[PDB]
Amino acid sequence: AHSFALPVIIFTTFWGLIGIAGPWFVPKGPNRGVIITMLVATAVCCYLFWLIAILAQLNPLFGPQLKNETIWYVRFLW
Amino acid sequence: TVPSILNRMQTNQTPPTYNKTNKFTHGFQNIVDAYGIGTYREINPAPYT
Amino acid sequence: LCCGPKLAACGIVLSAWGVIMLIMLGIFFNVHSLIEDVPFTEKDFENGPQNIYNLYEQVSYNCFIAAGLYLLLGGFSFCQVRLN
Repeated sequence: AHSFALPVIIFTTFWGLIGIAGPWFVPKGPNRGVIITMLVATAVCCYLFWLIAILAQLNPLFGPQLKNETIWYVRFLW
Repeated sequence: TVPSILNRMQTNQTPPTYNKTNKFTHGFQNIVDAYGIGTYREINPAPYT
Repeated sequence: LCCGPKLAACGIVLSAWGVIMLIMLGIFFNVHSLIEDVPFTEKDFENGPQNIYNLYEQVSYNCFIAAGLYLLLGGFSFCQVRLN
């Protein structure tokens, strides 16, 4: 069993630090502007996609349709 | 040893669009340029591409 | 035989990919004795869950056999590229 709150805490911290703290720890070379852009854009794109994937699975309206042999197999597997 | 002095003129013709690229970003700039060359001092989409 | 280094090189890539996939697949069958859930079970299925474990063990063995052939293929293709 899982809660939703904890996944959010762990992945929000992970991607948050990357997009928030990451830019603080960047070389002073000519690519500084590019590196910061990538750090933030990456964290936002990746976090959003995951957040959708997990939220879409909350409060489900229906479960899966499994085949009889599959149902049996799971009963004695998990 | 002629002084060879290069003096700026009142720039007033459309200048070329120069985006500094490197071994990594050059490829991304090209797929942008394939669609078109941005307006002078346009926001370069490549860093987000 | 030479066969052309361009084709021997392709064999090396196919062989390496195959060995990686076949070993990993065989493990998955052996561990979850599963997502694939296609071990070709009997239609006359009785109340014996151990029969399903045994089927997966057979599938796993077959996976490692196929990997062995890819190991032999990679060996041969490798020497062809070195000699070519």
